[PDB]
Amino acid sequence: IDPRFPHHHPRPQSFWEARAKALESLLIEKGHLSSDAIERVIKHYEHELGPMNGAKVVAKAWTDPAFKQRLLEDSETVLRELGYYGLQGEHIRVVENTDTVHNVVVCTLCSCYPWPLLGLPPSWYKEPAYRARVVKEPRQVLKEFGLDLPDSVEIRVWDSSSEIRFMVLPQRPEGTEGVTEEELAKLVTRDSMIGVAKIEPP
Amino acid sequence: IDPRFPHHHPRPQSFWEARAKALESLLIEKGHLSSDAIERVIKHYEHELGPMNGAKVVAKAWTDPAFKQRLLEDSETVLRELGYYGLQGEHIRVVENTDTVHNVVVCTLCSCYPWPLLGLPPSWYKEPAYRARVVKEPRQVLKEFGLDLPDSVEIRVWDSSSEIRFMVLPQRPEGTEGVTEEELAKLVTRDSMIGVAKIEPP
Amino acid sequence: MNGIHDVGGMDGFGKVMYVKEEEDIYFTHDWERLAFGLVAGCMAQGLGMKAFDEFRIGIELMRPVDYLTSSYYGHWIATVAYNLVDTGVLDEKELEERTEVFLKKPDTKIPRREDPALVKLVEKALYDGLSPLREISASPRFKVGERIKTKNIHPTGHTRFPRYARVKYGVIDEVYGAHVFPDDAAHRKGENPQYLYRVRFEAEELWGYKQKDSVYIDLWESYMEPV
Amino acid sequence: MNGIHDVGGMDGFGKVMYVKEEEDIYFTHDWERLAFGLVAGCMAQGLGMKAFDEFRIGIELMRPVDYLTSSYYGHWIATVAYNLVDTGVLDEKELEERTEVFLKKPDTKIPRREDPALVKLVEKALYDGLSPLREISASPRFKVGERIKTKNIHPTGHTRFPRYARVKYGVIDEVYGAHVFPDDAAHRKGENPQYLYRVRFEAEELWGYKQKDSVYIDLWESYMEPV
Ligand SMILES: [Cl-]
Ligand SMILES: [Cl-]
Ligand SMILES: [Co+2]
Ligand SMILES: [Co+2]
Ligand SMILES: [Mg+2]
Ligand SMILES: [Mg+2]
Ligand SMILES: [Mg+2]
Ligand SMILES: [Mg+2]
Repeated sequence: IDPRFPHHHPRPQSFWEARAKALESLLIEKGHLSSDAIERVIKHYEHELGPMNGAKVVAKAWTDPAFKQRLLEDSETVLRELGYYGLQGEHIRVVENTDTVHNVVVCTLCSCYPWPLLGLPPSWYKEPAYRARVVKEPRQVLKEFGLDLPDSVEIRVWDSSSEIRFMVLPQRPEGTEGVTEEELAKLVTRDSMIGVAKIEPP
Repeated sequence: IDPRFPHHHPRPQSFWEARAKALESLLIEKGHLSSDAIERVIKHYEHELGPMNGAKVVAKAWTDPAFKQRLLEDSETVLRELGYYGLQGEHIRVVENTDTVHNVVVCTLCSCYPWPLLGLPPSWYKEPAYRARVVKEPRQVLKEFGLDLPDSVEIRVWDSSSEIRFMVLPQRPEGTEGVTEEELAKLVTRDSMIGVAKIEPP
Repeated sequence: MNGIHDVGGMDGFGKVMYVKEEEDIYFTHDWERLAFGLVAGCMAQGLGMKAFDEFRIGIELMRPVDYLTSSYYGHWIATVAYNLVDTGVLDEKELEERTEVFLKKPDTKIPRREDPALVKLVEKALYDGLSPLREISASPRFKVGERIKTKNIHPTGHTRFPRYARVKYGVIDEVYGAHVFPDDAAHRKGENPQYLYRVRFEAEELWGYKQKDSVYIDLWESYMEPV
Repeated sequence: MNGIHDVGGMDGFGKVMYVKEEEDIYFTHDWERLAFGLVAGCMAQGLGMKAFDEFRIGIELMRPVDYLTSSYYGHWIATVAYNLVDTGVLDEKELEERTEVFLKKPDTKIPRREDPALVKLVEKALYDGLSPLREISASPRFKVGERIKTKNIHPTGHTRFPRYARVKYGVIDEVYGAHVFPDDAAHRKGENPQYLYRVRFEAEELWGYKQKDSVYIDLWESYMEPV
């Protein structure tokens, strides 16, 4: 490495791995962490949480108009009543897609996403391309996802710059007469709750 | 490489080297370039040009007040008369340091620099740290170079956003009574012609 | 800070790498899982970070070349390291030496410890969270429907005021209440809660572009001025 | 383009690596010298680029991770490659295959050719240069001393309008004359010369900062509007 140009040389991924282990090592040796504390976190975010929680909320709003109205009038109270509350999900707002309004959620500054309701964010949600572009050219970005909105549909992009979080409530698709709440939940995609997809009719 | 994350993986320097050779190979095979054409460029920019050209201009302006006045009134005509003209030096302006005005030159968008007069830019001139910072916190940047200006000295930063180029004319230091023009040139540093240093008294 | 992390409105980052959700794996390496456990385990105990403000500024301080190459959970490792050393929880040299140990011998055994009380403590963070909502005695400066102009400010410390939203007219959409103020809290300067607002900006104002697009951004009171 | 290259006013890039001038080597690898010869040798013949506009946009199109890691002359290799393929001088697949040849066998011999006429042609570029000054029949919109406001525009193509200077009041310092217009010329859309101005901006307007600092920036007429 030429010392004029240290900034050209990234840490290799082996470094981040080594540093993670060193942190773990030191913290456990000093009594700040435990093996089971670390495991408990991993279990929670890799397995316990997920987008099925949001799916259940969407399916309930599609089935129960009174619940939908309450959800949109005071989503924080409603969501907490349902138990979908916790770290990075203390203040969750729901934004309703309509025929002429399409909502898309981002965290331009990082990756903020309501873990208690939706689980972990998509890979792409955290990366520069989506974050940079969606605020400026959301129609172009949505076309990459297969969603090509008419010019007459208004797009509202919600940038998660505070600890307030946002879930999209997508519209129920056509062709779902007779489908139960439980079966409707199975139709709700993660991507529809971020605004990068509509729900396909089954 | 995980195909979700191709953008995390930079080209190695071996790639740039290989690509340079492939370009050279193809261009020479197709008759677009020659060995001697490439050498002639290299000779010019590594050996023929350099900051001694600017040094001679500064020393002449320090010695000859009539020349200095002409240089500052119409530097393009003067510099061309002297032969300091060519690619990336078609329109060179000279900006005069004074007791209360200090000039510093940058190319925030890349590395633009008047090769026919000054030769190739410093390593650091082309890199992000200088380019990003000098327009916003020039006093902080100049302190890193050892130049700590009083708050009462005004700083003018010149961003080379067009093909117009800028040389700083630094002030002649004290303690140089009796020193010839030729000897004065030897005192003119490259860095003083960019504005990141004053001239030390000998 | 006007850093690499503040990407909104940038060009050149290319196509979004779409993947079907069922194929979008969370973790491909155990150290990434470990990063999650380190972050939540430390934050649950206020070690190096009391909430997300301190967390974020450690990420934003990364060398740009590292930010773009480390992968996501590398960001998390960087900020844990940064904050634990900054607060005096870990010593820099000890951390470097131990990192060298694991670089040269990756299979070095990790010490094991069970601490069921710590597990319960971590669970409480996970479920009770860290809401930044506070009350203050001052009244909001702005009201719903008011046209504001966002400031020309350039904090060299942490801020939640994205560059693309600076020096813009917008319209107050909601007054949330007073939230812990990131620009101070990230630097351990006090919660200093300030009213937080959601603000709508039109595409024509943001970009000079012509489509029916808008951006809703949450902005603290001090980011804005009346018109 | 609002790209990685447009760094003015950014934070986080760190300390300037000072080196004494006598120690500040120009080239450490022969491929870097070769990059210089490729750029000037092609531009002298209008191959892939007629001037610097086309040159710059090839650099600005680099992947950000490459821009920050390639080293300076890697930028030059990237833009030569880009522009020669874009104009049809080189075929993409042939260039990739040949690049593979040199990756697998770096010591592969380079074909030799002497062309003294080409040498003289290249010398003419070096000494005669490529001045972008033109004349147009229109008169300048702005005058020395006029207060202008720079536009809120976000070209997705090449521009010389740095982000840090957008939506700013400044004062016309000089009317240079009409220069080839980069935003069109970089894309091979015609010289379309426009009046070029030097414009002074004060630190308080640029940053809201309090020192006796200013920035002089050269801006084409279409970047600005009257007040
Ligand atoms: Cl929908
Ligand atoms: Cl001086
Ligand atoms: Co985030
Ligand atoms: Co440049
Ligand atoms: Mg309908
Ligand atoms: Mg928010
Ligand atoms: Mg004096
Ligand atoms: Mg210029």
